[PDB]
Amino acid sequence: RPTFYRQELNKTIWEVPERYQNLSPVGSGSVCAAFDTKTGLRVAVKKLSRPFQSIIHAKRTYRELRLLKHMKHENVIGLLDVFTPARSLEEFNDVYLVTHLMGADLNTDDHVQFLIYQILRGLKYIHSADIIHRDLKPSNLAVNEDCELKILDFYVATRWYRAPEIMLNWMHYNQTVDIWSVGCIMAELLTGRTLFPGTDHIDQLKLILRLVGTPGAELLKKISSESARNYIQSLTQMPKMNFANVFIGANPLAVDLLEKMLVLDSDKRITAAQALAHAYFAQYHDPDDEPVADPYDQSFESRDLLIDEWKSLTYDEVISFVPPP
Ligand SMILES: CC(C)(C)c1cc(NC(=O)NCc2ccccc2Sc2ccc3nnc(-c4ccccc4SCCO)n3c2)n(-c2ccc(O)c(Cl)c2)n1
Ligand SMILES: Fc1ccc(-c2c[nH]nc2-c2ccnc(F)c2)cc1
Repeated sequence: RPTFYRQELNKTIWEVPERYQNLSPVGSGSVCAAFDTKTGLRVAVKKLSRPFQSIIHAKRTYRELRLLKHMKHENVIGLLDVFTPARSLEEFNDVYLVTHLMGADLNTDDHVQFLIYQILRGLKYIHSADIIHRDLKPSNLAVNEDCELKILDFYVATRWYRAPEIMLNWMHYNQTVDIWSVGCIMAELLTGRTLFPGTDHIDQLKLILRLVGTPGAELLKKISSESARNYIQSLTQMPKMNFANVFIGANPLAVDLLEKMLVLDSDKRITAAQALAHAYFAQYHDPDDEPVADPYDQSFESRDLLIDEWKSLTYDEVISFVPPP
């Protein structure tokens, strides 16, 4: 048990071990930048706000801890440490998560190549653990001075980067919803403008269909909902735009990958794994240095437990934590 020290910053109380110094707020749980005396490196510390407030909060607390303990990849946020000032389960009411400080978020062709390659390399790893990020956007991508990138999950509207099938409320979306988001981020980096700046879910889908066209016959037959089909099929039919004309001036290899990431039918979108092998990343692609994840147990997601059961499982996860070397 290390020595903790209490301190208030931005209406939030922070109780951290002595090893963490120079606590500076970055944004509000709530996050602080700090200096790790044990390693000599700058860290990011997330304090979970009211972790066991409800069954939802308690399960969410457990979910984030389980995810962060599992992620061990260069392009994904990982855990340096996890702690609590509580010395017992009974007392256990706060969770603090420690990671590498990158310094900034995401909001040259070689730059876009390097940045998107890193997203895809991190996304190949997350997707291999049967995880869907669901909220890839520039503010969920931590970037250091060296332009090295890490995928995380922390105003720039979420809806702008969301796959059209999610706007349409399809319950059976796949991992390619994340590939869509990558396509939206890549287009924005190449042009300097939000590809689809929808004001709401209806406007968002209108903007998407303007670029990718209205569904073709093969996709239309996959839509079970009568109301979704009535709405979509009542819109004026629109062809898929020529991406070479829309992204005029961009490297034609970047246009080719954009077309593969932004295909309307999710079943026809390129995967992170296939995208990493795309000609656009020839300067970076190494099939022997694009690892996959160890199996991730997400069976807990289907369970309905009491707050104290989620609290106790979280507590065991704090205790069992083993730092990286
Ligand atoms: C594995 C997956 C991607 C699916 C994922 C990740 C998360 N949760 C987090 O990423 N939580 C954030 C976090 C945890 C511990 C310590 C800090 C932070 S936030 C952070 C981390 C590193 C970093 N480096 N630089 C900055 C920074 C400094 C200033 C300005 C911007 C930035 S980066 C942009 C965000 O601040 N850093 C900030 N989850 C997950 C799962 C379940 C949940 O309920 C939640 Cl909330 C998250 N899933
Ligand atoms: F206007 C539309 C119509 C279909 C999509 C869409 C893209 N990929 N998948 C779907 C989809 C949606 C609902 N049910 C399905 F089976 C598949 C997106 C926008």
